Amino acid sequence: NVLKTSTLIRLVQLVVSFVSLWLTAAGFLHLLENSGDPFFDFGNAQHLTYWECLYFLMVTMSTVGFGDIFATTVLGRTFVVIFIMIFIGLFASFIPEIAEILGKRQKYGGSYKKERGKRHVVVCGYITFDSVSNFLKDFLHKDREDVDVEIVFLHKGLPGLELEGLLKRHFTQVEYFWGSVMDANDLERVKIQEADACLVLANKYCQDPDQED
Amino acid sequence: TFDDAGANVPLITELANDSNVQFLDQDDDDDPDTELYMTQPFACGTAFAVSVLDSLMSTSYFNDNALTLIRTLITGGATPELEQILAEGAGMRGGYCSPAVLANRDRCRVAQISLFDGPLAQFGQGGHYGELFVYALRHFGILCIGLYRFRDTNPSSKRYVITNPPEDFPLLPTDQVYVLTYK
Ligand SMILES: [Ca+2]
Ligand SMILES: [Mg+2]
Repeated sequence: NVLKTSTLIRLVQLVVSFVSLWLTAAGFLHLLENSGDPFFDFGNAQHLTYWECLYFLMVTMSTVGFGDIFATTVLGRTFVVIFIMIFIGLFASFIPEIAEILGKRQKYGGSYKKERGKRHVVVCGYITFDSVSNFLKDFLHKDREDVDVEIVFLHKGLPGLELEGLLKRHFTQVEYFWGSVMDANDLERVKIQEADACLVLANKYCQDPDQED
Repeated sequence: TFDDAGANVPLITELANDSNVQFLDQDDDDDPDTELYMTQPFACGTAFAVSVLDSLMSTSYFNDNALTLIRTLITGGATPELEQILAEGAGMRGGYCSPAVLANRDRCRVAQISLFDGPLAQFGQGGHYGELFVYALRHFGILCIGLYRFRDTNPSSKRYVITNPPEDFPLLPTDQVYVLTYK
């Protein structure tokens, strides 16, 4: 009972079915080219290694088709025609679906490493480039007293490209984590027991302010 | 707060979503991976949710009579004759009733009793649950099915429920006993 998660089940089914179909097809082409055509008394034959067949089938799966290697037996060529009809659809659907699965993993995971003498503040609720930039422009403003408070944003979203930029420009003192204050494990990741305060921001322009409150 | 309170008010809350049980109480040590039945508010009888009922489907298959037992208790006595009368749509018909049907006013009820005072207090003073069980059944026909014990034995009014303790299980004078009784 080791594949406990539907995406991870799908990953292993994709990879193993793809690899086993590629390996078995390479073995079949290796048999056909090295044995030669039976109706030509096996005289028409071409001594490929298994590894040359394996390479050639990837080069045709992907539709690259260098033609540095190619099939020349009639059974080889008829197998390559059948392979092209089947395996272009396999490769062209496998590569996107693996890119989705490996693209799904969370970027801003992990936990706040509390320094030996810095206060920190946890900030959550409505987190966006607008709310964060107006917040940080005042909270870190040069006319305030010099105090080394760190800001820790906790929010469910992946930050947008403008907000990722702003987080990098403040890298020394602003940190961001994927999560929600609704989960005690996320409250521990940001070490909220050791924070000065939690600040909860609101979407002032929402459809329903009773729902937002 | 109340003038001559607060956390001493007895509460039970139905929850539409089981994982919200973590917000229902403090001094609690919440964990979202724990299933509802292990949580402190459920163990104290402060929470309820429909998900704990789902194995009534499987128990309804394996022993029909056990589903009728629970019903006669939880409904207080809604027999299929009442369900038929309600299915006529005329509302719940009633009036003054004959001594022949009124005999059924001696149903058995689930009750709760305290070991703090009265004849059973001798067992609350450091006796064992099996001594209490045999005594109460013999003298009173009171059949004991569990305990309701304070969690903070050393603070809060919270209590937890202990279904069917061992024969040698120690009693506390503050325990309350779940019982089946006729009066
Ligand atoms: Ca709690
Ligand atoms: Mg830091």
